[PDB]
Amino acid sequence: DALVMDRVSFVKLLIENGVSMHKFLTIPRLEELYNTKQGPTNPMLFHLIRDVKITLIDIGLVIEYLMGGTYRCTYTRKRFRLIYNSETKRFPYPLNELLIWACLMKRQVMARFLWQHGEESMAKALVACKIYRSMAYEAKQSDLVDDTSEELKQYSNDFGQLAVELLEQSFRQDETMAMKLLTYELKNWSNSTCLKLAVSSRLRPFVAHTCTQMLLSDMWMGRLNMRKNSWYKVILSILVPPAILMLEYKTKAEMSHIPQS
Amino acid sequence: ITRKFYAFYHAPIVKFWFNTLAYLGFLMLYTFVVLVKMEQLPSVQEWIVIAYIFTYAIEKVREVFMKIKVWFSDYFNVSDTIAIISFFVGFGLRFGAKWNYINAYDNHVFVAGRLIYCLNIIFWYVRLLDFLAVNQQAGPYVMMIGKMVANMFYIVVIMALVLLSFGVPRKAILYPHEEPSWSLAKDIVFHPYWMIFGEVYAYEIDVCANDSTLPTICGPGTWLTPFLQAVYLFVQYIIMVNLLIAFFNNVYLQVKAISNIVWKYQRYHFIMAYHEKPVLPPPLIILSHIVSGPKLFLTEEDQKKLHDFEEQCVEMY
Amino acid sequence: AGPYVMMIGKMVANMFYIVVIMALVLLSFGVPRKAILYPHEEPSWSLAKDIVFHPYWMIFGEVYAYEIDVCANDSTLPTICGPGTWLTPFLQAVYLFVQYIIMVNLLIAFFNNVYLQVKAISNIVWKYQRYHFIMAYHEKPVLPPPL
Ligand SMILES: CC(C)CCC[C@@H](C)[C@H]1CC[C@H]2[C@@H]3CC=C4C[C@@H](OC(=O)CCC(=O)O)CC[C@]4(C)[C@H]3CC[C@]12C
Ligand SMILES: CC(C)CCC[C@@H](C)[C@H]1CC[C@H]2[C@@H]3CC=C4C[C@@H](OC(=O)CCC(=O)O)CC[C@]4(C)[C@H]3CC[C@]12C
Ligand SMILES: CC(C)CCC[C@@H](C)[C@H]1CC[C@H]2[C@@H]3CC=C4C[C@@H](OC(=O)CCC(=O)O)CC[C@]4(C)[C@H]3CC[C@]12C
Ligand SMILES: CC(C)CCC[C@@H](C)[C@H]1CC[C@H]2[C@@H]3CC=C4C[C@@H](OC(=O)CCC(=O)O)CC[C@]4(C)[C@H]3CC[C@]12C
Ligand SMILES: CC(C)CCC[C@@H](C)[C@H]1CC[C@H]2[C@@H]3CC=C4C[C@@H](OC(=O)CCC(=O)O)CC[C@]4(C)[C@H]3CC[C@]12C
Repeated sequence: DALVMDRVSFVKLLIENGVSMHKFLTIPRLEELYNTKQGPTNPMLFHLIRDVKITLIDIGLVIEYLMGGTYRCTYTRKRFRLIYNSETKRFPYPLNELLIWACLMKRQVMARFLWQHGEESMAKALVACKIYRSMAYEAKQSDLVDDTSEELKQYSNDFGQLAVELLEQSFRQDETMAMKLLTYELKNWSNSTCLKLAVSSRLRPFVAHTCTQMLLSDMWMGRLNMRKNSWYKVILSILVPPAILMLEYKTKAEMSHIPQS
Repeated sequence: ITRKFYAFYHAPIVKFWFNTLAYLGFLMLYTFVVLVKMEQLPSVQEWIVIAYIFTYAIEKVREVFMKIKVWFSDYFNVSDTIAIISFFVGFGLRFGAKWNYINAYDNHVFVAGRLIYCLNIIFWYVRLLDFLAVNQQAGPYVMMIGKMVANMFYIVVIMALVLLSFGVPRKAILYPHEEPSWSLAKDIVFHPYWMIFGEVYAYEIDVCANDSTLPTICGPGTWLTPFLQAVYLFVQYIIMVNLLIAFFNNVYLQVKAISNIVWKYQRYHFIMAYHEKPVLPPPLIILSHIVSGPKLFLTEEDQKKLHDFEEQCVEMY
Repeated sequence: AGPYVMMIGKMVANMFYIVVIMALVLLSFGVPRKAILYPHEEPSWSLAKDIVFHPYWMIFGEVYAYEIDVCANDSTLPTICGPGTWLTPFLQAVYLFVQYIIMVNLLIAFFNNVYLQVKAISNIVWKYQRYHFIMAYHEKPVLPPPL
């Protein structure tokens, strides 16, 4: 009831005492909690379901629509369509499901509460930024009264600032590890790199941070080692192929954070 | 040792510099082609040019097919379609043409082929700014020029109204006996346009006076044009081109801060193209299309050592 | 006058990539202007001189007013009236617009907004090199090098 009625500070108390989100969320707890009009709802969510009462497969068609490209949401895969259509009806990561729920239903304080305690939080900030931003773009076009694109933008810019602040946090503690956070496969969010997930939404303060502009400067070098290598020795070694063999390079301890082919 | 060739050639620096060295070879050959006398049969240099633009177009089709309206968003891809399409319109009229052979090599089809062949180098020199825009310092200026051309447009419109409102009564006073021709447009825009840029046409002012060129134009009324040119040069050169310096001057810092971030963002899409380009430049790409992700690899140990680094950074946040 | 001499080099080293863009605009007008106007050429090193030469002085005031509209009356160079030479007033119009209204006017904005930080840096670089200047004159003998 506290989730449907948007009581954030009762979700705080009520999981702080004794309720695990594991074994709370079953599949009919999402169908319910998604198709209830007993709280503040998102009126344009049904406009996105018009691409097709509400089933989770019709939800992940919305999520695959909002996060474009080859984004495969977990609900539309074969294993979920076999557990669906009738212990196994729980979710392995429940707060990844309620972060998407609280972003689609346009309830922000619930979303910034469900964000801040789960695993892989900087990826949830960017997923939430992309979902909000593309709902804003799919609300500027087709609405007349309280279009709320002015409201959904500044909800994507409140998560897209969290992502930046977390990456500025993790950059200052270790740099070779923070550059690993940018490109590791997420495996919950459709095997998307965190940095690609922040380029799909055009999140310029993330891609222009010194963590991503340092990783791009380490992908530009490739295997070579331009910290000590001559700049002109690249052009010389292009023109003179026996000058390739003796310039400089990098070892696998230095190529660890660089995503190789 | 043979992993040092595979390691060297697949770096994006080496794909980049290998591509721009062959691009500067393309421009040097293409302006030797263009500047020197064209003949009926193409020279050695010209087939290298057509080989570059043909196989370059093949690589652009491969880069579009591996979504079209995404590719038209960059301003150096709209210029690539116009460069490649108008090159072969120029090469169609150059090569597939009637000779009408003489000591005079000018036939009406060959000449237009050579002029669509001369005006086309401009697109490739503009394409050099896509290369000059990849380093830390010259990137924001190239990303800044377009962001300020798109921003001064309504000072340039006011300068064009001042340009017309001097161009029309200056001809109309000086040249009363005209017949309708399209040289009226050329001469009302033409002569007051170069007065912004230094040429005051000093002897053409005071057309009635001695020490003057154009002495045949001494009709009644021509004593007005030094006053019209005086007010025109005052307004244009002292108000308009001096409100444009103030405009760039006060817009510069916000457009540098914006354009620096737009460069830092588009550096991602620039580097991820060079993880996909084959290791040959487009004249040497006759091999790597007859022949034919970037994921990060962590062990099970370091995925856990990374996974409790992220939790520590969030809790410290 | 110390900081200005220490400042000129610190801003020549700093405007280099606006001058490179001005040199690309300079070439991309210099080559089709010759190529349109002079179709019958043989390979010589006077091609380089004449593609850089005439569009270089247009930044500095000389518009070459009579050489524009080579077909027209009241014109020097009246022998160059081949087909296609009606294009060069449009190329010179776009070249002078871009060069003189965008590039040399983005250079005034560049010096204008860089001036105060380069004056603050260059003043300190002068005050530091004044030490190495005075300690040379505690070592020079008392005679001008002819004496
Ligand atoms: C991106 C990082 C790894 C640094 C490498 C960037 C290069 C791709 C840029 C920086 C310098 C640029 C060069 C700077 C100067 C020139 C000269 C330019 O022609 C002129 O300046 C002629 C001047 C004249 O003749 O008046 C042709 C492009 C070129 C080679 C540019 C090609 C692209 C370059 C090499
Ligand atoms: C003989 C004459 C015609 C030669 C004149 C050359 C111009 C036609 C070239 C010189 C500089 C070029 C510009 C250089 C940089 C850009 C930036 C480019 O935009 C960007 O890359 C990002 C800016 C944005 O996102 O708006 C748009 C094209 C533009 C204006 C180019 C348009 C064509 C320009 C004006
Ligand atoms: C829209 C604002 C900026 C003012 C209108 C623009 C006018 C200042 C000028 C610009 C060019 C002028 C035109 C310049 C050239 C001609 C061609 C000429 O008409 C013809 O050649 C038709 C006779 C023929 O072709 O035999 C004389 C008038 C006309 C249309 C002028 C009419 C007024 C125009 C459109
Ligand atoms: C060729 C004929 C037409 C005369 C042209 C004069 C130039 C060749 C002279 C005039 C001013 C001179 C400059 C005057 C001052 C300096 C500052 C000097 O740097 C410093 O003294 C310290 C600056 C720093 O520390 O970076 C570097 C040389 C430079 C640019 C000089 C380079 C040569 C310049 C441009
Ligand atoms: C690097 C970017 C900026 C573009 C490349 C610069 C090209 C625009 C221009 C600059 C000078 C031009 C050269 C100017 C002079 C000549 C001399 C001339 O060649 C010769 O003299 C050989 C004939 C002989 O010597 O008998 C004609 C082509 C060439 C190389 C031109 C080829 C194209 C060049 C290199």
